[PDB]
Amino acid sequence: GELDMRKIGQARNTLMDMRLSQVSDSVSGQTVVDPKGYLTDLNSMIPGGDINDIKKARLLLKSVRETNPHHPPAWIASARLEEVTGKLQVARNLIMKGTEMCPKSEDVWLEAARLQPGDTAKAVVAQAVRHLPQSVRIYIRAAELETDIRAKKRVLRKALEHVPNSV
Amino acid sequence: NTQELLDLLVKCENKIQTRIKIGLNSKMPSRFPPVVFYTPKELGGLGMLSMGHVLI
Amino acid sequence: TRMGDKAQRTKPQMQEERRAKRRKRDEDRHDINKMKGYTLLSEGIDEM
Amino acid sequence: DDTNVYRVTIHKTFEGNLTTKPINGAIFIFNPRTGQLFLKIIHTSVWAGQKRLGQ
Amino acid sequence: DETYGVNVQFESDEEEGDEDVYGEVREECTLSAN
Amino acid sequence: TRLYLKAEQERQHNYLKDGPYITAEEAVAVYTTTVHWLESRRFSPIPFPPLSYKHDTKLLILALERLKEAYSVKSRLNQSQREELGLIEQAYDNPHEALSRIKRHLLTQRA
Amino acid sequence: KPLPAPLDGQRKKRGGRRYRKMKERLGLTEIRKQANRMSFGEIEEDAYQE
Amino acid sequence: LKRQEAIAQNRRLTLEDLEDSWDRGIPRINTLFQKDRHTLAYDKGWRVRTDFKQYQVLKQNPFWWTHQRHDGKLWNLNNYRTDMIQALGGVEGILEHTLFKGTYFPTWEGLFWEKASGFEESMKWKKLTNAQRSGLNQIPNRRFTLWWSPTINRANVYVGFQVQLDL
Repeated sequence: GELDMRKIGQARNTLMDMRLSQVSDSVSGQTVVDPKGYLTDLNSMIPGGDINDIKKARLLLKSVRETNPHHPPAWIASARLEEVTGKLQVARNLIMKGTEMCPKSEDVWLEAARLQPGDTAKAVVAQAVRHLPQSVRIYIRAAELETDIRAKKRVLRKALEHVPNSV
Repeated sequence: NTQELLDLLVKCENKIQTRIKIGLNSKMPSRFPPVVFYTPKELGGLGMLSMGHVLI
Repeated sequence: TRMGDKAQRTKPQMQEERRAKRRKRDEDRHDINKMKGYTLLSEGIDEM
Repeated sequence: DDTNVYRVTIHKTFEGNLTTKPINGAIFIFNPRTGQLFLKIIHTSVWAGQKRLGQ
Repeated sequence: DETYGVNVQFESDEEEGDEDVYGEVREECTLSAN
Repeated sequence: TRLYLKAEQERQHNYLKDGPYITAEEAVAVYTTTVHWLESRRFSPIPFPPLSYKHDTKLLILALERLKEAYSVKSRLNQSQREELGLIEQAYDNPHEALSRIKRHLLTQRA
Repeated sequence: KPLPAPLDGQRKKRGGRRYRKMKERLGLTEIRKQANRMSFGEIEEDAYQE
Repeated sequence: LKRQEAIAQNRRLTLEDLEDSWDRGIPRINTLFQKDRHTLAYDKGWRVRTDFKQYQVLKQNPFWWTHQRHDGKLWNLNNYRTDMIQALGGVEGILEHTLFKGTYFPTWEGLFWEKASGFEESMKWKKLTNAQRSGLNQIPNRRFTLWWSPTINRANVYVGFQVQLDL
């Protein structure tokens, strides 16, 4: 009767696709990522709040750090603003810059110990003890980040030799 | 090496200069100075970079 | 006509300010680099 | 000389965060040529929640 | 110290010329057929 | 441009009518050759972007920059151009949300 | 598809918190400096940076 | 070799080192020291994306070979500008054909030219018609003609058509 031009094209395309899939069924390691799993696990890391408010808070922390580099409350606020949003490496770098710009600060040293890993927190506690000795908070942070019995005993002995008047 | 390319560049520069002159002077300017064309932008000229043999 | 005539190799500008900033960064981190490898528990010349 | 116009709590709270409470700022206008002093105070509300940068 | 009250300085500072600020270098299965 | 568009429409209609020009046997042979070449090269397939790709942020920023460079500072921009610039700014504002939206569009938006 | 008549504004008498808001938000004031000067004596950018 | 030598002493390669080579270098103008070198190097496929960009934008880019921010500045024509300024008769000789003398500006280094700023904004912050836009765009042509008017108004430049301005 009537001419169905698209019919022959569709049939040929289907035959070609079937033949290719038969050939493609012989593949070795073709990977496949299930959209169901990816979409379901997409919200497994979803939420910092407003991006503009976090940017204004970071700009205010940068302005407070530029107006007062030797302020360990400003350094602690900049480290908290960089740790609550973004990455922790920038927070550790800001805490190290605040500890280098504001020496003999126990709060900046505690923020540098909390923002950095323990292999860096031990060196941060050593630098805090070298810059401001007889600190009970720095000694507690050094003894808590030892993860050993003999290391914590040596840290407690060093704290008792430095400050024996600590209950 | 492409002498044809050099001739084409010279012709293109001449055409651009003629268009600029027409835009400036209604008639045909008898040998308008290259200072009008080749002077840098900072000095107020057109700042033309040309590979022709325009002897000052 | 040469092939490098009027050809000038640009130079890095503001090199003195970059050298002064590098010298300030090296002088500001002298005490941190002097006690970088010295720990508080595994060092014998730490307290001294 | 209104450098100190900017004002905020920047106070480390006990835990969780730090008090991000802006303070009511002000500007300084004094005339030593006449021994005058006029202070225009800038409320923290004007400087908070305006959706703008420092410029 | 307490230091209640800290002024801020928000300006358009920090100008980087697409280069390291200091001279020191800033540089730092398989498809097959079964 | 109108003539070229009409000719391209006619060519697409004829391709649909005449079906795939490439024969099934030739296509199968080409696919077999490509599979053999890939197996010899042992090319590990490029998987879908993981949820925690190490350089996802860098790649997204590079793509946003390369797309923004087209929009040079002109006298004005069209409404579609303005919307594109706004979307680029929003992507530069929330990289994580933009990457999530891109992944959702890639896995779902097949039309 | 009509064409707007060739007419313009009559006169300017208002300004400040009535027409200044539009001229500050939509037609916001640009830098207006360091972008219009040429420094006819020196040359800041390269010869062909454009 | 210089990077290896610096690594031998465990130090960064300063910009002072091989500075002149900046213009030179394997990538056109060596720009390894340029900002975001690590960021750009992670994103490959620059050449194909630049060549394929011809079908994505309706503007013909003559720099289809390589990108300035990816390969580096392949040329330095500042010497050409200086040579063109000098070979025209120097700054004084160039300005001699211009109307700088009539401006009574005794500072050939302090004067600043308003680039597209003679008017308020040449009515650009408005909704004028196309004819007004064309007139505004042709206004700089009048200024350019006026600047080089003495070199162009000479009776030895055009044909003899002496006409005196009224009054």
